[PDB]
Amino acid sequence: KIPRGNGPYSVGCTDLMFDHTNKGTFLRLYYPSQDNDRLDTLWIPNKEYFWGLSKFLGTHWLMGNILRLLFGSMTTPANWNSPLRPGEKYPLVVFSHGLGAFRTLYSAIGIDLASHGFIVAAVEHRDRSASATYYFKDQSAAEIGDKSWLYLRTLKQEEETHIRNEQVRQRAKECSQALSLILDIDHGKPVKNALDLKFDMEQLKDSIDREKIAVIGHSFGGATVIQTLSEDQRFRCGIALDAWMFPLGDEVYSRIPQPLFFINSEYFQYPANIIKMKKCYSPDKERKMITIRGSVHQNFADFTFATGKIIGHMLKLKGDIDSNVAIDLSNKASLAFLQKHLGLHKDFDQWDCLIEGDDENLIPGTNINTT
Ligand SMILES: CN1C(=O)NC(=O)C1(C)C
Ligand SMILES: [Cl-]
Repeated sequence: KIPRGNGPYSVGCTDLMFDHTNKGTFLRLYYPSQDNDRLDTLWIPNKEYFWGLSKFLGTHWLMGNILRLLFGSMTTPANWNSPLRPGEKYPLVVFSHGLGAFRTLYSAIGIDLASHGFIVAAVEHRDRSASATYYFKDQSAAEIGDKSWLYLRTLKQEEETHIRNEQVRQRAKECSQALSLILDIDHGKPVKNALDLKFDMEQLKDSIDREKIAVIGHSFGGATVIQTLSEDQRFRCGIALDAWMFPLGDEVYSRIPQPLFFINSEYFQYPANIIKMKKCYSPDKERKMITIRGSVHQNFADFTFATGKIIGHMLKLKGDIDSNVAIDLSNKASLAFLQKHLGLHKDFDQWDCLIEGDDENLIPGTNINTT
């Protein structure tokens, strides 16, 4: 089981695609809901995502069919298409997924934020970094629901530098476009969802706290955080969850005026990557870094909850730390940071000490020596 949110609000979930093209926005929205009797949200909603996971693993296509049998009926605790909780302006997080992931795989984070009164737009990237994604060739294809699938691109060593940088830049543009879409829906613009779903987007009119915007993301998504901040000053702060820094161009490092929080796993990080994080540091800039003891790269993603403790540890989905323990630390330290740099009037400052890594399961800064 993916955990329920720790906050006071019930959580809804829906999907939005606008426009219907490979250049439009695709996101999964998590939001405070008025109702708690809706069916739970299906975690991985299409067979092609399992085919794509199979390619990311470097296994045969039919392993996809096996992952689908294991995981294809699994839900996540958000009320599917529930009405939005009325009568409150909510801050907004745009969330960026890792390499091989897609929009639905960070629901433990998305639900937890939504239960505390955030609207969360988990983007699906069309840069071929997702295991799989889809869109429609034209208006006719959208109407009849004829999906076109786009699968993970494998790179040669020669393509690594250049293409990862092309992708992080597309990802940042995708974060900015998703923000503009939600802000336009907030400011009442009629948008016909390319997905025929029983959630009226009109509910979202006047529901966004328009200056209370943050960008969060994991791994490739954590580089997307940094690129997005350097390019779009509508985002007021960012949180990079175990950022993979390789995609960034040399130019971005000196160009991030916004507060930025690095939340790291113990076992992922390495000197080349830490040195790049430290290049984001300047005396005028607000920077924080914590490391979760006993944690692995995948502790930030939902697959840390999808298997048993022992198989989990073998597959590197789980660390020595308990997964609910680890994600609670990451989500609570995130909430305190967002409260600080978005100027929220909530009780999230109860977790201020976690930003400083002052907890038995936290390391202040990094365990990585860079000498
Ligand atoms: C770059 N990556 C990412 O974004 N997620 C992952 O698991 C790896 C490390 C492949
Ligand atoms: Cl790891």
